[PDB]
Amino acid sequence: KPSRTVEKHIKTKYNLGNANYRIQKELNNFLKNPPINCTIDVHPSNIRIWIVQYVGLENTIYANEVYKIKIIFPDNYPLKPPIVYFLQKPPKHTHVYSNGDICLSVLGDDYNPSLSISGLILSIISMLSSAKE
Repeated sequence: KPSRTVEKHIKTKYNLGNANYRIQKELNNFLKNPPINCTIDVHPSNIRIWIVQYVGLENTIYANEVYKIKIIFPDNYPLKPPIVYFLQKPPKHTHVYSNGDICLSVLGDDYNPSLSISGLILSIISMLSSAKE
């Protein structure tokens, strides 16, 4: 269970039925099972906002190029998927756009409440590993 931990929202007790609860549960799993080459940091005073930083896998056309992926958990998460996309300076990839949007079924038409954030992000990481450009 890598990743250490900067500041804890892990402490705060969230109502055993609210959206934050599930989000907190998702954070802990993220710290315990980090997607390869990613680190994390959540907004202080707002557990709904996360920013993951992914350092390109050496064995890929993205080797050593640091990229950031923001995650916004809406009001009705996990019923409504989390809003996920790359931040300032997206990676030039087939399914990634200038604004950072990500064309991935999982983030929209194939998403279901049970998907894990660490998993969404890991899916994104493997998407980056493929082809050239």
